Amino acid sequence: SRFDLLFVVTDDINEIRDRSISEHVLRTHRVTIPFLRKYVQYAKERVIPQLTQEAINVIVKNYTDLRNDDNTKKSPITARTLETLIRLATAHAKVRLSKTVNKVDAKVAANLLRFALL
Amino acid sequence: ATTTLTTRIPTPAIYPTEDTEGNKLTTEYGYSTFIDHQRITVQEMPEMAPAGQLPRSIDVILDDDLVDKTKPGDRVNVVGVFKSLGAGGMNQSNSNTLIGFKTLILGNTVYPLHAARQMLTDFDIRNINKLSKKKDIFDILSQSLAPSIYGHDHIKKAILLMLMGGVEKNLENGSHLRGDINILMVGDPSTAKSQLLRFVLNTASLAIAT
Amino acid sequence: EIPELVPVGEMPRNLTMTCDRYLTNKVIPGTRVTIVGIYSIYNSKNSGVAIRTPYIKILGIQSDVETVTMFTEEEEEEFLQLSRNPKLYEILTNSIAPSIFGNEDIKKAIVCLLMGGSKKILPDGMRLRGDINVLLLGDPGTAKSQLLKFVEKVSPIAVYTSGKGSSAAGLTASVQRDPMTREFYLEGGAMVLADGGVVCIDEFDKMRDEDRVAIHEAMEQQTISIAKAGITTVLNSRT
Amino acid sequence: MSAALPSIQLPVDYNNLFNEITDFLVTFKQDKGPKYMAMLQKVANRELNSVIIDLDDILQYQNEKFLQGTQADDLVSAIQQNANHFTELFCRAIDNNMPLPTKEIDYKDDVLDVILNQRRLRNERMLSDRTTELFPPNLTRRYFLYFKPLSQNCARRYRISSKPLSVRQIKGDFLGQLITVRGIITRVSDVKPAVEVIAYTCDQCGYEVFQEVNSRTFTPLSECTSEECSQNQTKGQLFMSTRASKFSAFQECKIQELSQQVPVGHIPRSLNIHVNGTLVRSLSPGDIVDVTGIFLPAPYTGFKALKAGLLTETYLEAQFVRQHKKLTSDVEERVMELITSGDVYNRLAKSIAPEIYGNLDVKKALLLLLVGGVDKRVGDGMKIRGDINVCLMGDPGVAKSQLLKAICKISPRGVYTTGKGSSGVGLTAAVMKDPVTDEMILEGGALVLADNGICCIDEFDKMDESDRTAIHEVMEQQTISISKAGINTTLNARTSILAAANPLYGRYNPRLSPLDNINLPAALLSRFDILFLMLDIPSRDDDEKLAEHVTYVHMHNKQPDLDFTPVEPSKMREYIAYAKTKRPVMSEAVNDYVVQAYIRLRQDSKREMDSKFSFGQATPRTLLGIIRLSQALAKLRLADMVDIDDVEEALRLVRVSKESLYQ
Ligand SMILES: Nc1ncnc2c1ncn2[C@@H]1O[C@H](COP(=O)(O)OP(=O)(O)OP(=O)(O)O)[C@@H](O)[C@H]1O
Ligand SMILES: Nc1ncnc2c1ncn2[C@@H]1O[C@H](COP(=O)(O)OP(=O)(O)OP(=O)(O)O)[C@@H](O)[C@H]1O
Repeated sequence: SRFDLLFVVTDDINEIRDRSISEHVLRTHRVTIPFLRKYVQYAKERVIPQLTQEAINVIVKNYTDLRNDDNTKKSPITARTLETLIRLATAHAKVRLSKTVNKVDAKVAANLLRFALL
Repeated sequence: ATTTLTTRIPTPAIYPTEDTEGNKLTTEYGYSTFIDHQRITVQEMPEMAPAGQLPRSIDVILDDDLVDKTKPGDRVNVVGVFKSLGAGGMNQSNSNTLIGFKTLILGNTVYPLHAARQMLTDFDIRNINKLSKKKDIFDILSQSLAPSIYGHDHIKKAILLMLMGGVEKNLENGSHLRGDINILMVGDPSTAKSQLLRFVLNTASLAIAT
Repeated sequence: EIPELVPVGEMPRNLTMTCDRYLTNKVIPGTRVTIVGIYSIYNSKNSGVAIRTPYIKILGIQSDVETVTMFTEEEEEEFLQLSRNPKLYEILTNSIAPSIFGNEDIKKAIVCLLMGGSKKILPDGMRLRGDINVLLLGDPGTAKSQLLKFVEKVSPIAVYTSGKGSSAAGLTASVQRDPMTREFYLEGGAMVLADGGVVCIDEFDKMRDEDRVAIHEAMEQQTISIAKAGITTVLNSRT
Repeated sequence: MSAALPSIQLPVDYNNLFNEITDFLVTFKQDKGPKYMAMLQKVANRELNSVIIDLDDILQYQNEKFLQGTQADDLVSAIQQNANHFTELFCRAIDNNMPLPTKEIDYKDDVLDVILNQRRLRNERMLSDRTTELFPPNLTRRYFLYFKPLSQNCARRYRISSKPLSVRQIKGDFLGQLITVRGIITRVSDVKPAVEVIAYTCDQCGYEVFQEVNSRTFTPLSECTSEECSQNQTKGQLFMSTRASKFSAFQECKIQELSQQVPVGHIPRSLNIHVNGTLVRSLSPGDIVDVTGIFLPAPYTGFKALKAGLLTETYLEAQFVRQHKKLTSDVEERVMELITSGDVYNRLAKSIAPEIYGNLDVKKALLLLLVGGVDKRVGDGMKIRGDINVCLMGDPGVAKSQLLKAICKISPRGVYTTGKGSSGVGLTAAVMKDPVTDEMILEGGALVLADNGICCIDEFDKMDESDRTAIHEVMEQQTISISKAGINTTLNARTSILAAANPLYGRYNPRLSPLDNINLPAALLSRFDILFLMLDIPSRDDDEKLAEHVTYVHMHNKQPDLDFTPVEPSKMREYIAYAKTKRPVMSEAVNDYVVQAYIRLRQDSKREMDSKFSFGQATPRTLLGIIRLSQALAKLRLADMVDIDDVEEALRLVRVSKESLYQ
């Protein structure tokens, strides 16, 4: 209850899936890292938007339908899960490096939970 | 034993009274000068010491100029003089099997290293805005993270989403909420559940885990 | 004391010694050694009449091999003269165990286990694990036991803790109070002694307590860190 | 002496300041005559022993030295240079300008009055008894000194020494100065008499040898040192005296840091503070305060050669405390605001905890218990049960902890607890380890200190081996004790209990049997009165309203709405305290209406007899509890109307608390 994401890693067996695996481990016994560590540590020093009425209107609709679909299905979710649903999109705008909570961030936040739950 | 170089005749005294007069001595403490004193033990960087021993340690006395600079868990690099002190063999009699030569370092100028301070120029700060203009770079960063493993792009975006971090706005005269993010995994074995857990520590930006 | 020379019912004892700098750091723990020196006497004042203690003042360790790769040249001359004869793979299986009837599939698994593969620190963050680890399960009376003493003497570094786990939490690390300064530092381990080589254990049925929870981290990444009351350090392991 | 014993000639002397305190005579006429001399008169007549020599009377004194164009050195310079040197030249200036016989004390009405004059005349007549030792100045003071800095717009007038620096940046040249630091006071010791003067008597000459008091260890002298009882073949053998030795106050405390200005790294550390004069007995554990005071280090004088080379282990010495954040007595105007507006059952229900969604039934069930009241003055030895206890259960996701505990941190004397820490063995008091001072004290938990209040507990499945004893022993009246091998003494028990039990894994299955997740049958179905629940049913209209409920608090920062004027918690606290001072007595028609109520309570409970949903089999312990809450609600809403309608409010609550599971 104090955690949010319980990713259950599958290991299903498909003949194109494992064949693709078999060469890629083999090809490595013989976009960059230090740029990546700079980008995040620069993005810890930029301002935090939190504020757009448009993005908060769509996510609560996005909550209510699964609020009809959590209890008649797999896993009951709680009010603190909404504090995730702001927080993922809040950090997703931190990837954007902007001060406007857009619309596009609210689509990846819903879709990430949909695989996490289904 | 703080002048760092000259072994002078010590003054085994705390405070004198009654100089050669009949005057009760007074001391001005605003014009008396002070300094601090802090010892810290340094382990061994436990990757380049070859596998025949546990890590060893020595210690270093520094001064005011770089105190509180040393958080426990920093790749530090110090430089100073090598120095022995203490009487070994005479201060007690018969002195059998007692070292009396303590290793000390009375040094200067530590530096954190990285293998917090990374100053970048106008060039790279502009290019990172220039690639910020692309509307795909959230996806490129996901695929450019773990260069060994196929797929799991739902997992791969989550790690970079967690590592960068979401804020917590503290309530004024009220309890702040959870602004930390805390993800979890589980999986049937040998499916790279512990693979990606060890390379988050290399790019950790001063986040040393157990 | 080498644990073979005086058996009646006793437990072995121990001495102490010092040395000079141009013969120090020449030994690792876990080796056969021989030594020649004096038997003089010191007197520490930290027990009855004025009694002192024994210790050895050593002079020269004309040891056996280290068991840090410097040696002479005529050793490698015969080795290259043997390695050109391409019969090594079949001639070892007869010559490794001169006391073992056959068992050809098992015998080949041991020579590859002793030498190993490599280690990649390839230009990224992660790494591969270059090692192999075998098992032998089967009926009693099929020489899985006495084969294991045979790998111990032939290994460069080998330990033999093969029984009952021996308090599997205290297999890897131990901390205790100190006689001087009352401190918590790291002292003991079965793995840190045994790096570069091979351990050997048994009885993987009736240990359920901590033996499995102690080898899960110790294997597959070979990077432990003790989080007990003092330090949290990632000491290396290549077991 | 040679080898650099003399120093450089410093331009900053003291004689230039010595005469500048001589012109701290009657000259400051801006602030009925000389105002700091007016305070000098209200001490000599022996009613108050703390003068206050601020910086305001120095800066204005330097303000009207803007026109005298002569050399007047700076004052706040030197007193932040070496602050401790600015009290000894100060007292040697007051005595030339102190009007002594300004009071009138005849025989009594002064502590230590005839005897000090007996002592003074015994030394005054012995000043001329030859046909000699003057008083050290520490003997006749009966007063202290104090200081007080400034951090007002006078610092923004023209020019610092009183910015509230933290403990972290303080180790530099700030040693031997006057600095204020904020913090949190912990480790309060007691008040012990320290020594400042001495008197040895040898019972031969009666010449009391005086000495200055040094550090915490000192040594008495010999007996052949005096002027009369010495120098012969017989010397009076010295010993001490109590009543002729004036003794001061002393108390030690330790500070920490605010835990908000601490950096991301290291833990905060302590500091030592002392008291002198009469600022004593004015601090408390948990005071979010600040002290202003002067700085000095101290020697260690023990094992100084091998260890203790030149370590310093300083403290700071206190000067001023500026404490912060603290019944028909100019407060009756707000008691009338509840009487004129009325609105007991609903506006007060919206008053306490308006920060949730729905649930007006449970916010009403608690306010009646926040007033309590004496159950019945029994007189004879019939100690009746009082102070009923309500427990909750259910697993919402609305963070149930800050629902209940937020009530506790504003309700009176209601101490917070949890599962860890003060468990059911350390819920009462016990004996433990202490510092080098008086060990084996009776350290307590919660119930030995939160008597007659609120015991707001959480985490009921935690440390239950000691807790399950601990809950019965307070529900049982008056056996909070320490049945240890130290003592067998028993103290009182008068406190209400508010519990919240968490369910089993996932949700409590309502189709399954209850008591699948609470582990105490005997504590519940016979020794409590009412229950509730926080079950979650899917409902579309409420949750989107609940969605707007939680999202509204993020864009703004404020939460209030729904045409309710928010009420200050002091007002209802005064209303509770006034309601606790009524205690009405019931009539006869009320007990006539509950005997028919219990019969109708008896018959329907004796119809089900099933293990499907319901609990209880109509105990009189439930019957006496419904009398308890009625007079409680008759206490808060006292219009002297103990009747059928008042108890009709009561059974109105027992029917809605029950069957919360039937949805
Ligand atoms: N799903 C996968 N895709 C690609 N490579 C994999 C995968 N799983 C394992 N590997 C390969 O196997 C090696 C080791 O995997 P690893 O030991 O991390 O499994 P694990 O996550 O530790 O599982 P467990 O914790 O159950 O032991 C890696 O070098 C990796 O290349
Ligand atoms: N294949 C074999 N070749 C030669 N000797 C063998 C072989 N198998 C068993 N032995 C002999 O068995 C003797 C005693 O071994 P032992 O009976 O202790 O085996 P064991 O430990 O009972 O087998 P297990 O480990 O399966 O219980 C040894 O002297 C060994 O020489």
